[PDB]
Amino acid sequence: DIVLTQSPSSLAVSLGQRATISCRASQSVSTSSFRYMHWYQQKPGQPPRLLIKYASNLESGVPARFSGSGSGTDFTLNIHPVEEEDTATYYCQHSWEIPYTFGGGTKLEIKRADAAPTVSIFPPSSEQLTSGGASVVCFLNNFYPKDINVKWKIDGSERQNGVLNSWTDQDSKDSTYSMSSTLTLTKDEYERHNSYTCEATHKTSTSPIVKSFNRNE
Amino acid sequence: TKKLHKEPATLIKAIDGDTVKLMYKGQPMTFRLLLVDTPETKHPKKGVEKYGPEASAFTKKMVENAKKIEVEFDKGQRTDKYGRGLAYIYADGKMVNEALVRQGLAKVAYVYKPNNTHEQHLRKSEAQAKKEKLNIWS
Amino acid sequence: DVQLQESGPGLVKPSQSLSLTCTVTGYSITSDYAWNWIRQFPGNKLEWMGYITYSGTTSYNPSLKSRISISRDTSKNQFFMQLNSVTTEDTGTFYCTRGNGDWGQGTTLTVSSAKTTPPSVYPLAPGSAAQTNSMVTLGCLVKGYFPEPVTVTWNSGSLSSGVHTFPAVLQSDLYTLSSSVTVPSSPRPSETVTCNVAHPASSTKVDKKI
Repeated sequence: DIVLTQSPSSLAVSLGQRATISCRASQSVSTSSFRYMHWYQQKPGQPPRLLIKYASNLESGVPARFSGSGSGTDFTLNIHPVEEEDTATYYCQHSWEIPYTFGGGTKLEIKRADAAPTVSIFPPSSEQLTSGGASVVCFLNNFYPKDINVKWKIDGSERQNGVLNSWTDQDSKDSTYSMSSTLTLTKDEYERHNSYTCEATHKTSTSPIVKSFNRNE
Repeated sequence: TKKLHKEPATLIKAIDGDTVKLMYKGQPMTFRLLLVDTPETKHPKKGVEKYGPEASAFTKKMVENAKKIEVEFDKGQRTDKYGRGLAYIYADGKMVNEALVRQGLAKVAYVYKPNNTHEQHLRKSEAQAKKEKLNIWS
Repeated sequence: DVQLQESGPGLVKPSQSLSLTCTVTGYSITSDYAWNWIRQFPGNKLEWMGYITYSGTTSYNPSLKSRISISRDTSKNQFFMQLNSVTTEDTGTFYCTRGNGDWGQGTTLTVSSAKTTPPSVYPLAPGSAAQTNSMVTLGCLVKGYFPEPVTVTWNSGSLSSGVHTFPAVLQSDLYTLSSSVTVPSSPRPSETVTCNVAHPASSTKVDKKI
């Protein structure tokens, strides 16, 4: 029962540069038509897709930038002229014997010139407030280094009782990230306050980006 | 029903593409992969056709690497002519005959009767392998 | 050509069977579309389940064999899979795959204290209409449901740009999600924009206009 180990678990490569993903086999899987390892790609939300058929051997339709190599136990997937859509997690599989063991997974991140978030603040809709709850939302769209933290200011006072952060997958066309930031309060706490602030802190910015609004009935 | 059933057969040695020496229920027996036309690596004539070695490298590993080998009777005659039992070799549920006929490593062949049970199957894989430009068809 | 349609989502109590599926366009199943079942725990874990061929017999991965099965309704072009005695250690998506190409979009199964919960869908329009710059950023929040997933599209899908649906976070035994749409400042508000949220697990479908 061969255990496959591919690394590193994360691969971040400057858009347009080479990317070599390794996949090591416990036992050896070769012969005289074999090099019984194939490669899959998996975009988020989607099922894996076949890339290479027998270590080498590009599948049909797959671009020519993908290239598998490897003999014995060291097999590698190469995607040299790396591009935006090459954001995915690429797996290796062996069919030298059942059980067909899959790979541990290797996440591929593409880096680029620093983008910067476009902040948007959203007060609680009347409907929600009707049900006693109040969720003030802050979207931070299209920024690059996924390193961005956001603080919450309730009338100047920082609040952390309710922050629900979530990050989108690395984008397939412009390779940026986005994040939703929700602060949940009670209709009571909420009505008590007036100036709600969301100030994004991210690499690209000497100070925090910030947006706010004055609560109203 | 009353069609067929496989019987386990333990490996002994892979000879050539369509030729597998398998320890069958009791005494050792040679068997010929049924319906395929896989090139040779032996023959005092012809020699070592392209895909010859390869085609064999497929068969040797499929069976040598299998956990449970079942063999299958064809409604013709287990006795071939060279003795060599004629059969449908499976490796862990897979048909070794089709695999080779699908990776372009033996074209459909030697159509006779009443053997044909797997005829329009090796036929469909080969076509596919034909639509593709695989190994033997390139 | 070649397509793999599977059964939808399913919340199930720990211990009460269900059957996934894979109807298969681009063929009929006989000469084979040899299935090869795969499991994927939430996170990142492709585990090979086992297979089934044209011959009929199957072959289940040593690991977890019995209590999991694979059937064949060919005339009704389908192969199925059952997970008897379901356990919490069974939540993940299951993909059928053909033994030479294509994968299916997968079936998600979950297994908890049970109890399905529809999301509260609340529209989120710019806190003060003011805009007047090339484009607007609208949104709608999908708060507190269980289990997954939700499927929020905009104007039935007509709008697929500036569309960010942010992942759900397990907020207190209940999920919550968000989606933003950056439609030209020109359309809104004159032009209607409607965030459509469907939540399979509960027959819930709700539409809110910003």
